[PDB]
This record gives sequence, structure tokens and C-alpha cells, in this order.
Amino acid sequence: SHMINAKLLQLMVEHSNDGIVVAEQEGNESILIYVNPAFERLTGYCADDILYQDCRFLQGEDHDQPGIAIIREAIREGRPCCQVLRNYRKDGSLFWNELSITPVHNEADQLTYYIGIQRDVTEHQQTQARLQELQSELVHVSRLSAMGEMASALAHELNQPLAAISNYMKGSRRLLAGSSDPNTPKVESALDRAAEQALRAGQIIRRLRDFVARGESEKRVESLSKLIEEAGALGLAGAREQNVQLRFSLDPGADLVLADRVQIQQVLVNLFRNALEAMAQSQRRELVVTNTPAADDMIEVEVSDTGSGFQDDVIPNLFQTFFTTKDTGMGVGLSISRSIIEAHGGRMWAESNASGGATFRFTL
Amino acid sequence: SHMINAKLLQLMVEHSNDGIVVAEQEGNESILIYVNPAFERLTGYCADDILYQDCRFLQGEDHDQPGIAIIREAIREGRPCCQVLRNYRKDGSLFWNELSITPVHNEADQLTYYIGIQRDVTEHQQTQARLQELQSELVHVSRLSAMGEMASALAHELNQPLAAISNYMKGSRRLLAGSSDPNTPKVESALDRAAEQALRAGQIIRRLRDFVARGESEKRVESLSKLIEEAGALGLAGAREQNVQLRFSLDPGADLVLADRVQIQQVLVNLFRNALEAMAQSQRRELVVTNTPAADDMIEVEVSDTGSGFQDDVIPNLFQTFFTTKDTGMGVGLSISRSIIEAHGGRMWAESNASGGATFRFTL
Ligand SMILES: Cc1cc2nc3c(=O)[nH]c(=O)nc-3n(C[C@H](O)[C@H](O)[C@H](O)COP(=O)(O)O)c2cc1C
Ligand SMILES: Cc1cc2nc3c(=O)[nH]c(=O)nc-3n(C[C@H](O)[C@H](O)[C@H](O)COP(=O)(O)O)c2cc1C
Ligand SMILES: Nc1ncnc2c1ncn2[C@@H]1O[C@H](COP(=O)(O)OP(=O)(O)OP(=O)(O)O)[C@@H](O)[C@H]1O
Ligand SMILES: Nc1ncnc2c1ncn2[C@@H]1O[C@H](COP(=O)(O)OP(=O)(O)OP(=O)(O)O)[C@@H](O)[C@H]1O
Repeated sequence: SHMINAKLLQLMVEHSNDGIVVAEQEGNESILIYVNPAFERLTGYCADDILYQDCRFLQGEDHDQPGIAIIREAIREGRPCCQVLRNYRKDGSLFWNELSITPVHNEADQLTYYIGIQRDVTEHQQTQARLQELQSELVHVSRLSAMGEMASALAHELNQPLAAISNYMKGSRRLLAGSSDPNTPKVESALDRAAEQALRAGQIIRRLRDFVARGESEKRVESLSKLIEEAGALGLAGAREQNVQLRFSLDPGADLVLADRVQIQQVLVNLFRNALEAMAQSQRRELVVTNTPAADDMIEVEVSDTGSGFQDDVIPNLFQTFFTTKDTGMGVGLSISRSIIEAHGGRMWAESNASGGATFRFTL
Repeated sequence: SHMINAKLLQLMVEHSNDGIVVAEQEGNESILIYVNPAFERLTGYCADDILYQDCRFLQGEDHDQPGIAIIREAIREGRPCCQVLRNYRKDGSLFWNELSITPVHNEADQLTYYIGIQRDVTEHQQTQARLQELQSELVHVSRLSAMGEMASALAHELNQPLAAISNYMKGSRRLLAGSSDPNTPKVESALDRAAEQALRAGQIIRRLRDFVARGESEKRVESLSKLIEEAGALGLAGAREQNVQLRFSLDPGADLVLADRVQIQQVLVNLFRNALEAMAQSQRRELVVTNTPAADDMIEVEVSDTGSGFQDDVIPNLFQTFFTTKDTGMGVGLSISRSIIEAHGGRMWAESNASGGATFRFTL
């Protein structure tokens, strides 16, 4: 049964864009007997140089890879195997090789051959590792930031009552100054100790607040394209699921800003999450990000959605700490974002959009 | 130039474990002219049924995939393309097809053919999506848990001073009870207001504490294998990098426990991070996880490393809130872990290991 002529197959294999090799078993060596030009391009070795010897030279000295042992076991067993490992071109460049090997037995000559299809997954590996770094740093930064915001909010809430207590103690001392009652000394002493405890309370606040503020707010030259893509990999994963239409109408002339990177990443991740959640129950789901020039040699970024939008009595409350409309929401994202923008030398505000959604703007 | 006979190539292609097809361009249709048995197995269609018609029937009614348009554009242009999309077997099963297509022009008959190598990436896609779900839920749970622990720690720190203030106010009122000084009423009133403010402070504590405790501590029947693997995907990624040797010496007879899943995931993620960090600067890096039967129809889990270990004056401080030895550490992991184990009906403790590392045990 021949569906196509073997010449045609050979032609397709030769011109395929994936590296395709065929090897022959000779004891512990699986010598190459065919390589297609895609393999030559991927590896940089010429076919005249590497025929009739095992492919393991692509590993170099990097033999500390479990995939190698997996492949050796698969060859010994006789089963196929797909594995991804680090290989090196003739010039020394490192690349990630996803190779599928199928051992097949030729009964014409009773030999064991293998067909190997190999492709470059280096870009996928790099993006995935970058995403892992981002997820780890984002978890650490989110824990620290939430704790710090909690501490600051408590301090602000408790400043009035402790101050009032101190002032009452001061006033009571002043009233008792001119007293002849025998109990007055003890009373005074009692009040004194009370005052001490009040001050101690304040101290405790700072003693933990500064404990969690152990992170310095750096600012460096940063590419907006880069930090938008870094934030997007975490926050904008899953656009296909909610059928959200993404549009980045970006200006190549307004790309470089002065910013930190972990803080802008966390601001954008939070904005992206809030926008995706607000458009989760929307009919038309479209998110637009745009940059424009602004005053004071700044650049303004606008993010507009078709989400749940802002009710009339909502917009001036958005940035107040603990304000949320969600059952499980905390209401910390925008407060942290506003503190980050103000620390970096910009302004942030919100408005309703003409589609019933929300438009956020900030400057840097 | 023929390195191998075309019959041999055909044989290798036929027996390859990856689906390999060859198609021919006829206007808007790329009709299949060859399919290898791997493709038949992957799709479930017989070659006699599907030859000489376009592959798009594998999509079914799921045409809302951008990869389809990408491939159509690539075919129009004439370039290769690798894309992953959802396809469906003849029985209706869904699978993830990674297909690489290379268009090649045959000048023998001046036609355009395509060679397509297609493999199943369904398992990889599922594991990656599960990891995305885990990272999202872990971020949310970590923010909430950190905030709650912060609030509880503040409350515990501030209980003494506020109580002391209240007691001083009470004592002062008792001393002033028997007084004739004209200023005594005002003094009393002042103290009264002071007392109010003290109580208000306490109220504020609860008003935020219960605000962040908006999460119910569920407990369900859970597989230890499953929750260890779920926690490992996040926390144990990167074993190859630090050359850490993982050993799960597990008991199939002691696999089912009564536990929550998000909370045990977060406990294990934290333990895995602490163990990886402690072995980061170690010479021999080996992590062992083991389960054994314990009293009261419980099961005890042991996790041992060769890490930095415990100094003599360290072990009884490990679980106290804010205790850490790291420059950027917060010291919240073990306190939360102990509260989780105690809520689920178990005990948790630590000891030094014979290799200079740390051994942690818990019961459920
Ligand atoms: C057809 C075929 C292609 C192979 N291609 C590669 C390759 O591209 N890169 C690589 O590092 N190993 C490749 N290998 C694996 C090595 O040839 C070798 O089998 C592997 O290192 C395990 O054997 P070893 O432990 O003796 O090295 C290939 C093997 C076969 C059969
Ligand atoms: C060689 C080859 C193999 C293909 N294999 C598949 C496949 O396995 N599954 C699939 O959904 N589409 C596959 N396609 C793509 C479809 O044939 C079709 O070209 C694609 O849907 C874009 O064209 P359309 O928009 O007219 O459908 C393959 C295309 C070629 C050339
Ligand atoms: N694009 C938007 N459209 C409509 N409402 C919005 C939008 N963005 C924010 N909001 C509302 O304003 C609030 C601002 O608070 P924030 O976004 O920080 O809260 P959250 O994301 O619920 O909290 P957290 O991130 O701390 O769990 C949101 O909780 C939500 O109620
Ligand atoms: N396996 C271990 N070997 C040696 N020291 C350890 C080990 N596990 C924990 N420790 C020490 O005990 C402390 C227990 O606190 P915890 O692990 O919660 O802190 P952390 O991970 O630094 O803090 P956080 O997770 O809140 O940032 C650690 O900070 C560390 O100093």
C-alpha cells in the first residue's frame, strides 16, 4: 500500500522545517545515517561532518540532564520517547531541543533504526522561566505590600484615639495640679502609668510597621513596552477564555519612563485583574491600553474597558483603603497603586467610559 | 545525493510515533494525500475515510481559535508555521494538537505540497492550566492569610496596654469617688471619655480583623498524593537548578487524610520554599518526604533536609510570629502552618537532623 511515491516523501522530509534524522543501532552507539537540512540549520553542523556517529556530541560537557538517561533507557527498552534537553551548536550557542525518537525494527536487514524529529523550544523555555521568576517575585512583593498597607491603615485608624487619651491624661493632670485630696498622688501616678501605656501602644505600631517596610523603593530607567509585557504575562494570561479583545495602541515615541519594575509590574497586574473581573459578566469585552505625551515631560497611560463601570457615588471612593464592592475583595489594589504613582512622581485618577465601563489614567 | 534509500525513509515515517501527514494544495483546500498510522491513532479516523480532503474537520465546530487564522495566513504566504489548537477525534474526544506545517513546492509537477508533523500536547496543556489556577488561588490566599496574621498579631500585642489603661481609669475613678475637690467632676468626665476611646481602639481592631477573616476553614476528604503533587508543582519547581535530590518514600496504605486543600497547599508551598532556601548554600542537597501511621487513627508526615539546620537556641522559637533569621524574611510561614494543623486536628513540631539539617513532622 503506497499512498504516495517514496521520492515525494523524501522530498517532503528534506524540505521540512523541523529537524528530522534517521539513525542506526550499533551497540551503544546510534550513528546518524540521515539528517535533513532543517537539522543542519538547527545545529550548525554539516552532514558531511557528523554522519555515522551518535548525536550525543550536541550535549557538549552538559551531561547532567535526566533526559539523557531517560532516552538511553528508552532505547534499551525499545519504546519511543519525547524529551527536551540542552544542546549546543558548533559555534557554542545553547538551544533547547525537543526531540521525539521512535525506534523501529527493519526486518529487511534485521537491524534497529530510529527516526528522530527535533525542534527548537528555546523561546518557550525562556518565556516559561521568566514567568516563574515573575510569579515568585510577585508573591513575595504582594505579601509584603499587603502587610505594610495593613499596618499603615491600623496606625491611621488608631492615631486619633491614642492622641485623645494622651490629651485627656494631660488635662486631668492639669485639673488635679491644684488639689488637696489625699488620694491625688496615687491618682496622678495611675494616670502617669496610663500615659506610658498609651505611648507604648504607639511604639508597638512603629515597631512592626518599620519591620514590614524593609524594602527600598528604587527607581530606574524602564521600557514601558517591557514592563507592560512582563505584567501581561502574569495578569493577562487567559484572554482566549473570557473572549476579551486586547488592543495595545502604543506610541513608539513615548516608550521610556522613569520607574521601578517590581512596583509597576504589581500595579499593572492588579489593574489587569480588576479589569478582567469587571468584564467577566459583560457582553462586549474589550480592553484598550494607550500612551500619550503629557505635561512636565511626563507620559500618560490610559486603560479603558467595557466592564461594570462606576456608579454615581463610587468614583471618589475608589482609592480609599478597604473600599471594595466584591464579596471576597479587600480593596487594597488602588490604594497601593496610588502610593506607588505618587512615590514615582505622577498622578492617578479614574473616570466612567462612554461604553458603561471604566477608564483609568496615570502619569509618570 | 542520497544518504538513505527512499524506501527506508518511508518505513521510518510510517513507523514514527508522531503523526506525519502530507497534503496537496487545491485552491482553498489542502487535501491529505498521506497519513501515517501515528496520525490515525491520534485522531481515530481511518486513512481510507479521510484521504483527499482538508484536515479542518478535526476542529469540529470549535472554530474560535486564532491558530486557525494563523495557519491560513501562513499557507497563503508560503511560510512554515507551528501552532497548537484543539482538535477532536472521531469519537468526540478533545485533544491538544501541536502541528508544524512546512509548505514545499514540487517543481516536478509545479504543485505546492505541505508536510505536517503533529503531536499530542494535551497533558502538558492540562498541567500548565492547573499550575495557572494554583498560582492565582495561592496569591489570593497568601494575601488574605498574611493580612489576617498581621491583624491578629497586632491585637495580641495591643491587648495588654489597652487593658492596663482601662484598669487605671477604673482605679482612678475609685480613688476620686470620695473627693470634694471642685475639679473632680470634670476629671471624672475626662477619664470617662478616655475610657471610651480605649474601648473604641479595641473595636477598631475587631472591625478590621473580622473584615479580613472572610474565608471559611473547610475540611474535606483529601488525597495526600494529590495535595503533595499540587503543592509540588508550585513549590518544588526548579529541582534541577539547585541540584536538590527529591525522594518521596510514601506509603500507599496511608494516603487519605481529612484536610482542606488550599490550606494544605499553602502550608506545603511554604515548607518547600523554606527547605529549598535552607539547602541553597548546602553541599549535599537532599529532601525526603515520608508518611507513616500514627496514634488516634492519624498519619504523620516527615520532611527532612540537609539544610542550614537549627542552632541550639532556635527550635522553640520557630513557630512564634515574626521570628526569622533572614534579612528579608517575615517569619509568618510556620505560625500560619501551626494554626492550620491545629485547626485540622493535628500537631506540628521540629527537630534537628543527623546531617546538620532540619526535620519537620506533622499529624492529621
Ligand atoms: C535519532 C536520534 C536522534 C538524537 N538526537 C539527539 C539530539 O539531537 N541531541 C541530543 O542531545 N541527543 C540526541 N539523541 C540521543 C543520543 O544519541 C544518545 O542516545 C543519548 O545521549 C542517550 O545515550 P547516551 O547516554 O549513550 O549518550 C538522539 C538519539 C537518536 C536515536
Ligand atoms: C499538512 C497539514 C496538516 C494539518 N493538520 C491539521 C490538523 O491536524 N488539525 C487541524 O485542526 N488543522 C490542521 N491543518 C489545517 C487545516 O488544514 C486548515 O488549513 C486550517 O484550518 C486553516 O485553513 P481554514 O481556515 O480554511 O480551515 C493542517 C494543514 C495542513 C497543510
Ligand atoms: N474597572 C472597574 N470597573 C468597575 N469597578 C471597578 C473597576 N476597578 C475597580 N473597581 C471597583 O473599585 C474597587 C477598587 O478596589 P480594588 O480594585 O483595590 O479592590 P479588589 O481588587 O476587590 O481588592 P484586592 O485586590 O485587595 O483583593 C474594586 O474593589 C471594585 O469594586
Ligand atoms: N529547614 C530549616 N532549616 C533551617 N532553618 C529553618 C528551616 N525552616 C525554617 N527555618 C528558620 O526558621 C524560621 C521560621 O520562620 P518562617 O519559615 O515562617 O520564615 P520566612 O520563610 O523567612 O518568612 P516568610 O515566609 O513570612 O517571608 C525561618 O525564617 C528560618 O530562619
